[PDB]
Amino acid sequence: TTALVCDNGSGLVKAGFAGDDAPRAVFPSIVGRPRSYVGDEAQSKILTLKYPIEHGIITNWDDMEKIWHHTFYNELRVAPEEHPTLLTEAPLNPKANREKMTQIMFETFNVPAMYVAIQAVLSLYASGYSVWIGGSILASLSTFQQMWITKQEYDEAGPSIVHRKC
Amino acid sequence: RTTGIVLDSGDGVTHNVPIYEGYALPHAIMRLDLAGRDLTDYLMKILTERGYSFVTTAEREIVRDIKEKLCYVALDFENEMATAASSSSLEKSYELPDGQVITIGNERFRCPETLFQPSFIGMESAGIHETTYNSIMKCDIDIRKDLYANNVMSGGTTMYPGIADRMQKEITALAPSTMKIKIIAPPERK
Amino acid sequence: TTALVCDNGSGLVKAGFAGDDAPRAVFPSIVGRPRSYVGDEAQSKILTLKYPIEHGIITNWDDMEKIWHHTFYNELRVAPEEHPTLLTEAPLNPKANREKMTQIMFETFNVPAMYVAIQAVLSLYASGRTTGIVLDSGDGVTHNVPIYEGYALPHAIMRLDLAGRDLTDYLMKILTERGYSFVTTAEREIVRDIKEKLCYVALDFENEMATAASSSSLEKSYELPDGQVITIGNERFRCPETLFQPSFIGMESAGIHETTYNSIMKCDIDIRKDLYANNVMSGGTTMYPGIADRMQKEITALAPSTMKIKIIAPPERKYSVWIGGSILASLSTFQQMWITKQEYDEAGPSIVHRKC
Amino acid sequence: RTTGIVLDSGDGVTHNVPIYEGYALPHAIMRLDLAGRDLTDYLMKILTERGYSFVTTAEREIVRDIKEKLCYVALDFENEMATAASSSSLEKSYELPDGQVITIGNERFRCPETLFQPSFIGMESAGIHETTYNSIMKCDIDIRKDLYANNVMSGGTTMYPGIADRMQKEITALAPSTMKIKIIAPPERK
Amino acid sequence: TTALVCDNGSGLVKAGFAGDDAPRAVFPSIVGRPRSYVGDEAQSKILTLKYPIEHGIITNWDDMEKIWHHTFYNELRVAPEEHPTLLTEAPLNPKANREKMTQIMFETFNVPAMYVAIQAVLSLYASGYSVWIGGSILASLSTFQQMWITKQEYDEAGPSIVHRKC
Amino acid sequence: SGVAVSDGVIKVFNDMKVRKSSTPEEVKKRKKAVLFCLSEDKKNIILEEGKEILVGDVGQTVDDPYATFVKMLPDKDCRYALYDATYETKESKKEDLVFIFWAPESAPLKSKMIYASSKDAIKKKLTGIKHELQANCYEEVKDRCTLAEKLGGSAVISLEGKPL
Ligand SMILES: Nc1ncnc2c1ncn2[C@@H]1O[C@H](COP(=O)(O)OP(=O)(O)O)[C@@H](O)[C@H]1O
Ligand SMILES: Nc1ncnc2c1ncn2[C@@H]1O[C@H](COP(=O)(O)OP(=O)(O)O)[C@@H](O)[C@H]1O
Ligand SMILES: Nc1ncnc2c1ncn2[C@@H]1O[C@H](COP(=O)(O)OP(=O)(O)O)[C@@H](O)[C@H]1O
Ligand SMILES: [Mg+2]
Ligand SMILES: [Mg+2]
Ligand SMILES: [Mg+2]
Repeated sequence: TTALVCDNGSGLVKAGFAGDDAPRAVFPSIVGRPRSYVGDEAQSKILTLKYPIEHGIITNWDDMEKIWHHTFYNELRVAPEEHPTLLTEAPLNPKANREKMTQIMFETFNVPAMYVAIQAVLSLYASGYSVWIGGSILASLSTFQQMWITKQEYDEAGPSIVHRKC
Repeated sequence: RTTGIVLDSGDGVTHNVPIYEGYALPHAIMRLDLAGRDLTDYLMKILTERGYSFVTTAEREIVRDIKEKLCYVALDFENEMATAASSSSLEKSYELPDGQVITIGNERFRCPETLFQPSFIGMESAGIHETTYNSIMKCDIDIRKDLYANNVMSGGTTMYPGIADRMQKEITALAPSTMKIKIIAPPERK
Repeated sequence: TTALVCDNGSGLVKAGFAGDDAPRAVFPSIVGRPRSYVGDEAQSKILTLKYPIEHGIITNWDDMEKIWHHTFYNELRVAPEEHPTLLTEAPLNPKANREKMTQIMFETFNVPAMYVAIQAVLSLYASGRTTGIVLDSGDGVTHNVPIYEGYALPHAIMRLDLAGRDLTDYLMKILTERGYSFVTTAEREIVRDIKEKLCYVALDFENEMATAASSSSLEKSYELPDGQVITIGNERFRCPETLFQPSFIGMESAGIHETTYNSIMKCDIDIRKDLYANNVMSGGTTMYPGIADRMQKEITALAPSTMKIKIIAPPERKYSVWIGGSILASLSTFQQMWITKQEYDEAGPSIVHRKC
Repeated sequence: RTTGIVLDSGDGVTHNVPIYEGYALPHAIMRLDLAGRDLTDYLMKILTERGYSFVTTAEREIVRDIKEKLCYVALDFENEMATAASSSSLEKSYELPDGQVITIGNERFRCPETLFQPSFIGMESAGIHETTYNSIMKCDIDIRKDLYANNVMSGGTTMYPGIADRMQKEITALAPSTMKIKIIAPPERK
Repeated sequence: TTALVCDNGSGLVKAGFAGDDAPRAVFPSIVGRPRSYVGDEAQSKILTLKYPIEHGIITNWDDMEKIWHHTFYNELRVAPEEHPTLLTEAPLNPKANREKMTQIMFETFNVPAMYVAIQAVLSLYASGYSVWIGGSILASLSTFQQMWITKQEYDEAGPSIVHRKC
Repeated sequence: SGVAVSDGVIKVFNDMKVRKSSTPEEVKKRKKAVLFCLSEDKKNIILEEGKEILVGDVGQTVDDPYATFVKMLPDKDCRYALYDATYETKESKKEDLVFIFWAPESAPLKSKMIYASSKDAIKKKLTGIKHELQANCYEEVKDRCTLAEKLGGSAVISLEGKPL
């Protein structure tokens, strides 16, 4: 029933359910190999920290999906197969990044539905963590509940439905 | 609202995109690689001049919290330096986790000045007060009247005390006089 | 079946069986030679005393084989090739020594299975803790080993040459001031017994000396083995005071109360809080009554006032390093973690680095 | 000359500043607290494993002279360790002022390795071979061709036999293949 | 006529005249109170050594001016009132350090002229003890002889002439 | 080390860490705080069904989830713990789980060494956990401020639905 909103930012990952004021999960988005560890365990611990996201584009994909699996299982203790997820991104973004986002969300986690919004538009929604506030206030809207890209819509369209929909 | 340029500056990237009454302008999207991480690095580099060396990543988080709860942006750089130069009326102490105390002076407003003068960390990019004006000047000539009075700020980097006033002053210094400048500073813009 | 635990102490080799409450064989580590009687035999006999484990590191390997042979045959009274023997090593031990130890154990005694553990982590686990700086003040050296979740930081391990041996030497020196001339090795054991039975750390040395110079109730009476009754006055607190004021012996190194602070300040800044409140003391030298209070006072004087210092001292800290190894070797699920001789034959002496 | 990055490493600090044809780059000035004093401390810490305890400051000078006239940097760490492990062909004796002699083995090239692997004394900083490359990569993209072929070394710590060859090899390992690396090793760089 | 070049480093103090190849005065920069002694007498002798200079900044000033007086009188056997002195420092240095340097050199010793250069720039000069070599080859240059800050220039300017000049 | 973990404890941890869409009648029997123990042979980490806390009862029979949890730990033996905290920060409202390592001094050494040397065998299998709380004395774990000090330090203004 509830929807997940995941602001996969360049420095922090604000992840939480919909309809609440504050994001419950906040941690730096870095992975550390022993010279893996994600988030606060990496901050506490002999590692070589590195950011998978550059200026908005996701440079490395294995650690990105690792961070997603972490924030889904070891941080929120929920499965992606039940609640729809909401992802954010910056405008003037390479289409390959959004395509890989959609492919990872629909193939590895098999979400029922998802959507790729814009960080600034959501931060404006919050005006009536601002991006996460706007995503959470957006996910509760009734009119928006119809424009989620679903797996049944995704099958025939492939990973190119996101450009025509969002 | 739906009209106004957005000044989004987080920890790794600062970008601005002007958005009109539903149609955004992708050709005026500016991106600046100067954000809170660069400010933390500059604060670490300028704090060694006081006798406090922060080299390791773990320590750097202490400098991050110091910048989060002790740094502010000045209305203007010159007069605040003159006040920094004369007296300790500006200095304030901080409680370190190890037990020691530090006394920071001009570093309270010098490292946040990098947002407006990128020549401190070496970047050649125009400060956050000039990129917005250049993007609006790259926008359409009829939407500038509506974009000047709507500068929506967001992100944790825009939480310094006094950044809204300096952004205002700089923009009305750059924008024409007849135009009115407004800087929407929401209390939940983090 | 039963596992042996031979603690390679600098001045006392602790040996016994896994599961017991205390080691069975405790004898000084000396290899007498005339101008080869090892261990307890050297004290009874004209010989030049030698210590192969003088400073926590085995510098004389030739006598270590005799030490271990004696410990196995004439002390533990059991065959080494039929019982697994667990060994402990001092911190900051080189890899060459760690390899030579297991190579000797596997090639000379042919013991079927062995294991090498660190004294610091064992003493820390024996106090119900996994993160905290341990004070290993033995007979030859005094180590300050800060440990984080069971992983000691080798860069912050401070080593101090001040230990119970220098305390016994200073007691021998200050007892002659009254008229008691203990110069020979036989009287050295009596001086050590006096230090163990009548010495104590004072809460305030300067204030305690003021009362000792006037009051007469502090003077104790010791009974010599020959029946003589000698009285000791202000030497009860002056002997262990060297651990905090090494100017008594002459070394410029700071006392055990300041080396701990210097080692804590060398670790990470975010883990210093869990090290000030988890100071654990071990070794036979820390058995003086009233040393924990003096350590806490000195650290609180040194450490910042905001953070609190908690000094815990277990009553069994003398043999805690051996009790830890005995309990670790007496585990019903530890029989598969030993280093059997087959793995040694496959991997050479370098197997101890991968396994441990 | 006026062009080239400088690898200055004395007794207390090692710092690198790239300098072009008269205009230096202050935003790429790297500073490393690893220098000869730290190497002497590491040598004192690793010499106790051979049976020689140096605790006092006065003695420490003997270790300093031993490091000055008996220590060298290996071309590579692994093969030199393999040669150290096998045979004493590497060991050499020293004449102490008190009259005794010592036999040092792998310590001749282990303590100078700290310049390239700071994890020995516990520092998290990248070795002297990586800080230079990171500073040049932080510099401008047109001056990198001139900074790669000009790595001026100075200070007494850069006087180890073979440090120039290892610096070269490491930099051409880090730098692209088409670029040529030169390590100016003057005989009066002390 | 000749000029003094004093590389007041963190570990060593290389002091010598101008126009020569090697610095005549080399000793560790530490003072030792009995548990004062400066340099080699401290190295030979029961003291508690400590460095007045941290990572480049001068922590304690009394012992620093003591070391300066030592290297001027008990090591070189010359007066500062006759020959101009040349001091060195690291870039990105607090202005208070340079101000105190200038004040100590002009008030306690009363030098006719001085200058505060950069250690790396001088070490590059030596390329055609490298910092001292560059300082000594720099002090003999005829073009540089005009930009020394003099006492007559220092009077009205105060201790702030060094920032605008150097 | 030695002692390993069983399948039941791993299943309970995977059940508690990752929650899914559940019915309102079943959601009240979720596991809030469960302890871990040793069997007769001391070879597996097993949870005891006797001492436990449900999510349903919290706020009803159990007025205070943490207050009723301190007395649940035996003071004469070493125990593990897994507390699901709901604390309020100035910045936001978070909901994380805490690993409490209970090890009193009154327990025998045989129960302290086994639980201290096998801590890496259980903590490594609990993936994604961050807040580690090592408590030896009873007074330090009984206090309410220590949980907010370990979780977020001075930033935690409210703990478990009530201010500090
Ligand atoms: N109160 C504050 N004052 C000044 N700076 C702050 C404050 N709080 C957070 N910051 C800065 O903002 C950054 C967080 O940026 P954030 O908005 O989380 O970016 P993103 O939305 O991309 O995750 C931190 O690195 C910190 O330096
Ligand atoms: N009860 C005691 N009081 C004072 N000193 C003691 C006591 N018990 C032992 N010692 C001292 O401890 C020393 C033995 O320490 P040891 O157990 O060998 O340390 P380690 O095991 O670290 O080598 C002896 O020299 C003795 O003087
Ligand atoms: N021949 C040598 N080989 C190796 N190291 C040396 C040699 N000579 C001196 N050193 C090291 O260089 C250091 C001197 O550094 P130095 O160049 O004097 O620094 P500074 O210029 O800051 O005074 C000494 O501490 C010593 O350890
Ligand atoms: Mg952001
Ligand atoms: Mg011991
Ligand atoms: Mg130098």
